[PDB]
Amino acid sequence: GVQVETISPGDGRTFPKRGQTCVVHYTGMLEDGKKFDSSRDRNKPFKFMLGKQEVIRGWEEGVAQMSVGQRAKLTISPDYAYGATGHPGIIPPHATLVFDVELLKLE
Ligand SMILES: CCC(C)(C)C(=O)C(=O)N1CCC[C@H]1C(=O)OCCCc1cccnc1
Repeated sequence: GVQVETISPGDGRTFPKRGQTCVVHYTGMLEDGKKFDSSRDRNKPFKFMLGKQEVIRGWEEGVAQMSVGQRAKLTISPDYAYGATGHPGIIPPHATLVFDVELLKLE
């Protein structure tokens, strides 16, 4: 599954809905702390639409639990991420992923 652990609270009332665009900042890490990517290093938020099937399943499920303004750590099991394939060259097979995600805005 995905485990959502809060870093900073959101407004507690504006949660993303299917068809909305979530504007997030993120840093993705492996369980040992190794960063594999971060939009914070590019200083440009990442956008995805909820329910469109264009991000990994632990994101659709985890970010839907977040209210605008919230910063949380999402621990995602491999079956909710890249499974046995992994992402060629970046994520190994069977990897648990840890994302530090801040939900900035809904568009
Ligand atoms: C390593 C690939 C990259 C940079 C997009 C990433 O880190 C990533 O996946 N990321 C980084 C932010 C969002 C997340 C994502 O969109 O998951 C997509 C993976 C599922 C998928 C969909 C279509 C084709 N291949 C894979």
